Amino acid sequence: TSYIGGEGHNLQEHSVILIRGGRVKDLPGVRYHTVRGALDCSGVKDRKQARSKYGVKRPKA
Amino acid sequence: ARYLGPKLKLSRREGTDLFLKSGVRAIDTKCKIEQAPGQHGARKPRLSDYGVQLREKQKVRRIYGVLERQFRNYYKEAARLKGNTGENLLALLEGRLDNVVYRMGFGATRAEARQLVSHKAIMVNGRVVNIASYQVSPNDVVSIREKAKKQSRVKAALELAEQREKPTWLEVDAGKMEGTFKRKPERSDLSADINEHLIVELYSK
Amino acid sequence: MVTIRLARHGAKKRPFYQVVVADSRNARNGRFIERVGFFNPIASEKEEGTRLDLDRIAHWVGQGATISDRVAALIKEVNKAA
Amino acid sequence: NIKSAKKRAIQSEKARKHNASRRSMMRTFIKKVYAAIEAGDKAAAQKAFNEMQPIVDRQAAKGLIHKNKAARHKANLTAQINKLA
Amino acid sequence: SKEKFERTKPHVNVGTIGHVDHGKTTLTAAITTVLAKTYGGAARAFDQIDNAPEEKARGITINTSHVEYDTPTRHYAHVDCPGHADYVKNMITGAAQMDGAILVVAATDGPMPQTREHILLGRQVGVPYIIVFLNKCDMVDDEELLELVEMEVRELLSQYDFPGDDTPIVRGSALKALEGDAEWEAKILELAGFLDSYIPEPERAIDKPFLLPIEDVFSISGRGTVVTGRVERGIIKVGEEVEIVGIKETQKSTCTGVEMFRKLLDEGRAGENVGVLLRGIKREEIERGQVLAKPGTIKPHTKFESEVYILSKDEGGRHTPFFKGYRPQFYFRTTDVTGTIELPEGVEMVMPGDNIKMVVTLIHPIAMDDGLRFAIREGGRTVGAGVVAKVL
RNA sequence: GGGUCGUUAGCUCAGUUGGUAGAGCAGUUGACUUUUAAUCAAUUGGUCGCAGGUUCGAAUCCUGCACGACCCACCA
RNA sequence: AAUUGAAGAGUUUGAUCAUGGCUCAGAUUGAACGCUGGCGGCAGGCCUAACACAUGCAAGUCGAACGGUAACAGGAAGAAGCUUGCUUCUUUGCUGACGAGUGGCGGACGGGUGAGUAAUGUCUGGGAAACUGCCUGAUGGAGGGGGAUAACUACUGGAAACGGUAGCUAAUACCGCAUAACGUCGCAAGACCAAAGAGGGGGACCUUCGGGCCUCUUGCCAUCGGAUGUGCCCAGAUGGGAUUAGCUAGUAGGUGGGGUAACGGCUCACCUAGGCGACGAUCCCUAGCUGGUCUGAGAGGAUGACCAGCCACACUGGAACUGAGACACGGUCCAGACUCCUACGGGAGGCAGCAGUGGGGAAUAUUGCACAAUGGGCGCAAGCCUGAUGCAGCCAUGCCGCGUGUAUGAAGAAGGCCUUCGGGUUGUAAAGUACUUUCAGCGGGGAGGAAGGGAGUAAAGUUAAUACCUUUGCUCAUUGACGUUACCCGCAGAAGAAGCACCGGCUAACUCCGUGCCAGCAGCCGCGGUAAUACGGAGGGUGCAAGCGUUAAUCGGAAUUACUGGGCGUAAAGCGCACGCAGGCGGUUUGUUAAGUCAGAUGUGAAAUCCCCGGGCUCAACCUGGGAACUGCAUCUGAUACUGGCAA
Ligand SMILES: Nc1nc2c(ncn2[C@@H]2O[C@H](COP(=O)(O)OP(=O)(O)CP(=O)(O)O)[C@@H](O)[C@H]2O)c(=O)[nH]1
Ligand SMILES: *C(=O)[C@@H](N)CCCC[NH3+]
Repeated sequence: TSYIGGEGHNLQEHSVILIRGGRVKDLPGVRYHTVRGALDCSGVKDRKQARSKYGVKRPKA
Repeated sequence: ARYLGPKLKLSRREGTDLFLKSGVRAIDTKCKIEQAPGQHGARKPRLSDYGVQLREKQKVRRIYGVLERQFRNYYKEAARLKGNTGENLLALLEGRLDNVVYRMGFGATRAEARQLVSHKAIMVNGRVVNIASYQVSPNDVVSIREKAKKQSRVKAALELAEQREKPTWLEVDAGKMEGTFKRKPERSDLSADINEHLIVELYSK
Repeated sequence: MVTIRLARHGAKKRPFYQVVVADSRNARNGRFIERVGFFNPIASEKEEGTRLDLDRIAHWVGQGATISDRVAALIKEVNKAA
Repeated sequence: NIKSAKKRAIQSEKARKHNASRRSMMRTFIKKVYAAIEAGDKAAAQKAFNEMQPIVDRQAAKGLIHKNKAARHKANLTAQINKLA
Repeated sequence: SKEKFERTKPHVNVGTIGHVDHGKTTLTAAITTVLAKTYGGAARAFDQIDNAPEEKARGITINTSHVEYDTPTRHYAHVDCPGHADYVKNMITGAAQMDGAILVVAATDGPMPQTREHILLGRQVGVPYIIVFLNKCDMVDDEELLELVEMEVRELLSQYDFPGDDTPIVRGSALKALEGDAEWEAKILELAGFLDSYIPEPERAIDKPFLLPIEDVFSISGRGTVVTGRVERGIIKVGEEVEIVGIKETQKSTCTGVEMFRKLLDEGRAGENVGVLLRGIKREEIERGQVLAKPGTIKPHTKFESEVYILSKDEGGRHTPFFKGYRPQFYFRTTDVTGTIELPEGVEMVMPGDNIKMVVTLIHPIAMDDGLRFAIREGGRTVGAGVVAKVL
């Protein structure tokens, strides 16, 4: 089981994703994360900082 | 590669001017110097141990405009040499072609000197070099490939360059405007205001 | 059979043929009995660019080391009297 | 497999019918010597060996035998009969 | 793979269309049967075409089959079109790949609504070259019946904008044409005469950059992803790299082999029905609807402006009205993407039988171009005719 | 590419002669308590996935489109 | 000249000092993912499926071994039109040459993978009971005959694959005979064994006018060699587990017979009853090994993708043939599975060769060019084959270099942002302005990698020869995949090339707003319950740079497995105590021995790589010369105090 970073995903029942390492150490038992910007998992909407993580592209306009 | 941004911001950041804004008007003063590196340049730093080690490392690197990954190679290069790595590094941070071009008087600024090297404006010992990071050996002859001779800039550079300190380990023709390099650099003739033992600790960690 | 041939070392577009004595069937950069001199196709005008000890070669010739053409060309190039 | 060396595939088959035949009579002449050794007749094997000695070394140079096994064939068998005769 | 292909004579994409079940498979089988005696490349049997499982399961054409033949003068890359209602959408891909539509309707059947579906789609895609073939004519030896159905054809061609005033009609029977009985094979030869007659040689759009709406892509054994389809405009050759435009976000693809009917085409060109192998691309990404464009020539548009003709009940469509917000699918030369009717200010209702215009809100960002005439269907039925005005 | 079954407040999941859709889990609104648990009632909340159509009337049926888990494929 | 080299911090408590875990700060990589992205040089690029494979190609060459000529092009006996010599053309192996076949050689090389393998392997150094194509040194022979067969023809089974029978015929194919030695058997005497011709040219003599014959090049056969490669053997070293303690019966050795190139239980017959094992046998799991790589002050630890050597395998299991050599990648046979074709009778297929495909997966590329250069194969040569190799393509994957401009510039602007709304800050930053153009982009020139080889010819050898062939120059034409090359010249004009992370502390660098233990952050301690430098945005600032972050794995920090270099009264840890076998340590004196030990030398420690000192690439990366080193191991010669053995 893994944590879902950011403030909103779009995953449900399936929506295949990618898993990277790291435990949150906050909700013990979960030692994995989910990659925003990977497969069916999009990027966190409205991110203007640290968008290297959370798979957010540069604001075009 | 080069910083190419606000090149005087570092002057306020390191307090002592880095000779970046030398150009023509040596009278700097137009930046509210020493008191406003940023929106909160009013605060006073406690500036810890790692701080003073880093601030010096940047001051040295930022004066010559070198980059960390290459500068790291310069440390190990200074370490593989015999003798004190401190002096071994100051040599390598001086033998740079564009810097040698600057030291002769060919250049208003150290960076403008690189613009010459980039634009084939130099011919040393019968060879035109583009390599700014060229390690000029002691006693060589740096000159200008004719297409870029005194083209409004070399004269403009040497004009203020006559008020320069004029290093001892080199000579200049100034008639034909050719650099007559001599012996290698030595601790006394160079800097003597920077601190070399600080950076050796920086790469120790 | 043992042959005296080059070995082609160096890099891309700047070859450095390594004249060496190897077990003929082996690889170009493969095993060899022992190396002897070398050749540089791009050092034509400098201190060197072609080294070779003709003594050890003759020692092997007496054993039957068939010299490859390019290397044989070198013996003539290191001049039998120059 | 497709290769002009399929000739080498069938030549091996061609040469083997020949080679086996050669070894066939050869090994039987050796068996003809042991028959005499199992007979104890000093003359029989001596006749059989004098018969097989020229027929065995003749095979050595032909490449059928490695001449050392042939030498061994000549050796011990004779070493048996001289010890017996 | 085999056989290096030569661009001998000009191609003319033809096919068999009309109301479901009039003999279009036997006919297509018979077309190749004819020239087998004179020309080399022909002679394709009934089972040679009926190879698809479900196409075999009914004995009718559902999967869009393909064959090759030609007259002693010009080439013909035929399209064995399906007639079943669901696959009529799949015959549109072939209709939007066809240069000449041969209206195959039997004299003992008469112009039906499923016939008129294929007809509106034909003109609204770009086909003006049309000859007509009447099948099953051995049944009704009543010539009086023939001249009323012929009347209906020229009226219907005029009804859905086709030159019925210059449309040859062939009252034949393709079954006896496939029986080997030369007489009805001669009836096909009558149309074979018309084959070079009505349709001239069109324009090759080679000058302009490469462009191509995808028809078919398969998991080719030992090669991978091979895209097939007639070139929109422009040419290609083995070793050049073009861009894949379409619903997805545009990127590159290389020509790693160009072929035509299992025959090695040396160099691709506009119009010629080509099968091209693509480097790097996989079966999953690519499909019909997208575009193989010469790099950076198409803006990935989201919406556009156009006018939509509305069929009434008898016209084959709307038996009851609609309005703004309506969701039909606009077919762009090969596609089936929902082009929602978004009528600007005022027009808030449309009855069956109008030519209503509106700026569309397309569901997918497709490769758009101003001036495209497109045929529209909605919910298993055609709703009318369309023509692109502007593109957002 | 085709053909069968699916999508319910913000969420888990209901409602067969087609007659105006349900709680449980969120909160908000006051005391208590440093602030919570415990304790209490009022209460908005689906635009019944999206589009039109059959009927007087559609969560119910007609297909389609987005998107799923299934059966055949096709084989330049 | 050739190691001048080693850092800490945050976290238990009200607080402190300990032990102690824990986590970060560093570096690294076949990396992947995300945001992002201008160019070039040089490297690497399927570690998951040792899963299955369509297509093409990856090993052929010699007419200077032979019978032949089916093709292509000549000569020619002849032929056909008709411009009777312009053409046409049925025949012909007489040539240049050449399909298919005989045969010699190679296919046992190069290339790929790491499944298996815990020792039949490797690394290291020694050893004797070995064989060895091609190359090369020496000594000699190289006589004279015979019988078949392929090809080619006829008939014929068969869908195909693929045969069957009857005739033809050659040789460096094959088989006898002669002759044999320092060769093989045997102590010896004796006994016995081999083969092959062709090619260029040629005066005389001679032509059953094939040629005999001369001369030279090349080849054949045998013996001894060497060189080379390979086989074989000994000892040591070579992961984890004792919750694997006894293992084994060709097993341990002898003898005789046989067998391998060679010794041997390699294999048999019989006798003996042993041999291995706590200094780890057998068994189980994993895993190719080393040189090397990353890291570490060093010792060590981890690891060993690439480059090279060794080992092993080729769809699975096993077997054997040809052959110097395989018990064989693109060889054969059997049996199985997985596929393909079929007339369903029967056959065919092996990408772990280079590309490529489906698939697996987080993920790693073109079905390109040339044999121009090196290497290899065959050949006398010329050449021909070469997915070895040399090159280009695609990927920022890494390493390195360059560029994205310089200078001037105060209304100290606009607006953003904070504000003690005084103003400060952004910010010489920008605009404006004076110059400049690297790299790209477009238009022209132009290195070096190319040595040779061809033909003609001169001269020195050759010899009866001024002929041929060999050696050394001359001459002309030239031979380059890359290649619209590197580099040079010129053109428009700053024009086309900077983002990414972080800012509580650790750890460089801050505020205001929005949200209120909610939403979120995170590597660790821990922040958010209304005023957050820890969330989300904005401005500012810092780090780094064509990269910046994240996860992964390795080592360091870790003296938290401590030989270097730790501990046990209470923090973890003295067996409950004692005797006692093996093992470990051992008073003192003399002598001796020289095993350890130390010195010196020798052989070796493959190269490459790491280090030092130079050089060539515009520099660097890189390539590279010579040195050093490879800390070791075996032998020989010394010292012989110290320890060990021996005597007293
Ligand atoms: N009398 C007669 N019968 C015919 C003729 N042609 C075909 N039939 C029969 O008509 C039927 C339809 O054949 P088919 O060729 O599949 O038709 P189609 O027109 O392709 C049908 P789809 O609409 O699915 O594509 C078959 O039964 C065929 O044998 C004809 O010329 N005359
Ligand atoms: C394959 O047959 C193509 N190359 C030819 C045109 C038909 C495309 N469906």
